[PDB]
Amino acid sequence: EPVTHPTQMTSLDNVFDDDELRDWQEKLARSLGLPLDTDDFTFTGELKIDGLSVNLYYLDGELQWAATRGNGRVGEIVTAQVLTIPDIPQKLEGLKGELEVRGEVYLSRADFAAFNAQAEELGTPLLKNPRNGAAGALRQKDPEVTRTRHLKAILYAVGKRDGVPARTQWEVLEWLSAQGFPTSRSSEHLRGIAAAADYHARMIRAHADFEFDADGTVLKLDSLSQQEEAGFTSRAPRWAIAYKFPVEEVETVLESITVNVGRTGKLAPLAHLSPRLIEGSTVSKATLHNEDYIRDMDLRVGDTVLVRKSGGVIPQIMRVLPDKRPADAAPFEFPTHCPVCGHEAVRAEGDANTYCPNPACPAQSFERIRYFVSRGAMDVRGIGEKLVTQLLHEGLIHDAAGLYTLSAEQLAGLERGGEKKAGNILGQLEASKTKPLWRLINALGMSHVGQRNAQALARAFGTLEGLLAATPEQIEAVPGLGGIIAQSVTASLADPAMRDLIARLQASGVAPQ
Ligand SMILES: [Mn+2]
Ligand SMILES: [Mn+2]
Ligand SMILES: [Zn+2]
Ligand SMILES: [Zn+2]
Ligand SMILES: [Zn+2]
Ligand SMILES: [Zn+2]
Repeated sequence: EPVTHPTQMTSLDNVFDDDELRDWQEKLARSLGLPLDTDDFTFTGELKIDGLSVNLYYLDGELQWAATRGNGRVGEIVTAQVLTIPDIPQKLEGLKGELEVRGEVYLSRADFAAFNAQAEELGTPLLKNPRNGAAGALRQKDPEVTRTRHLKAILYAVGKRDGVPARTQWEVLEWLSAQGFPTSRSSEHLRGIAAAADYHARMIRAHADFEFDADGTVLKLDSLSQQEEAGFTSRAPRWAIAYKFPVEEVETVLESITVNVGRTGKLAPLAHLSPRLIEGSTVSKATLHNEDYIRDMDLRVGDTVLVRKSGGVIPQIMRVLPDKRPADAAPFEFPTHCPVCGHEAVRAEGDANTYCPNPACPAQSFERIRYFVSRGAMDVRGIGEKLVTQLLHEGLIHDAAGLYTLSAEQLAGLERGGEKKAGNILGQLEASKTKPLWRLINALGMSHVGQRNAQALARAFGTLEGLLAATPEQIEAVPGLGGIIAQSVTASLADPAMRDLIARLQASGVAPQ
């Protein structure tokens, strides 16, 4: 829900090298009517954080709402999600008047890379940059989603300051941290344009050694009496500026392209390059995403390419270099079959991921077995992650049907000598055989086929034989599953390992309800 900011959140100008910072001081000293050759200016140096700017509003000391920047005048109320952020106060004593604290909600570099890595082997959408990741965490209807993402935030300015005794920006930061606000660890009280450029350089050589992406520094004029005088240009003020860090893009050569199979089945590619040093670490493997990403980038195997790290962490590629291409470099013939199991590998009409059929693929085996067992499937309490891993280390089960073919002595003759718990585990098996039919298709673990899609698939036919014996046209005509879900369903049943798993399942005695 939109809300109008009390004071408008203006943007900032950008300086990239030293000469542009000198023109910045020249513009500032001129806007105040001072001799151009002056270095008496006291500054304040924060960091430009790769996140989302957020504004707070405290009336009579008590918190009212938390909103995003939006367009600089009207933001979006994220009152509940910002309160999932830890050290966020809601009541300041001895304070009366409109308080407007400004800040920035960022996301940890490790929490950021672990998300895209989760999205890489799964096929679910991926985070572009730390700003979209912070916005993707804030803009969530359920605040528990934001709480489960470790959303961390920093506040580094104040606008409407009714009842704030701070008279300089350095005392603003002191007053913020004194009231219990989460402030920036690195913020220096600078004097002179030379000390500001030195500070910016020291943050450059500390860019990689942070827990959060900082894409530059922020230089503010110390005296508030001078801030409320220099004024604004049009979109940015004349008393504060952002000094961006230099770009970090290293040129290297692409060597080999490999493919890994995700636990779900995502056929995720991977690029291997000549090991080059970026900032500090030596990057040699780059994320390659999906097939259409390669085809759009025209990444013929053997090309020389540019590469960086997304937010300073995730190594993603940039583009190709046609001037340095070999004439014999052929376009990468994308694999049509699974590399680790051999079975066919086909993708849907619109889905960019490629996926893999059923369980013979060792990358899916463990995930398919434990998904077959959970509450969302066949309800087999007793069989846990520590037990399934042993059944694969010893090699007693192949797919989910191998569980029903086990004996009481095979499960009792294991670790800790559990006889009665093997009886409880066995009882859940035959009790699962007479469970409803919709719980079976979901337990197979096909792509896109969730708990809701498996129920609509069950209402489509009703009988198990009607699903195996049904043309692709009559199964694409089901309501709920168009031409992307139903197309992924047909590829599963057309696979022999799925037909073998289902046949062994009915051979053990599965007659759904
Ligand atoms: Mn950076
Ligand atoms: Mn960045
Ligand atoms: Zn320059
Ligand atoms: Zn975390
Ligand atoms: Zn096979
Ligand atoms: Zn496979």
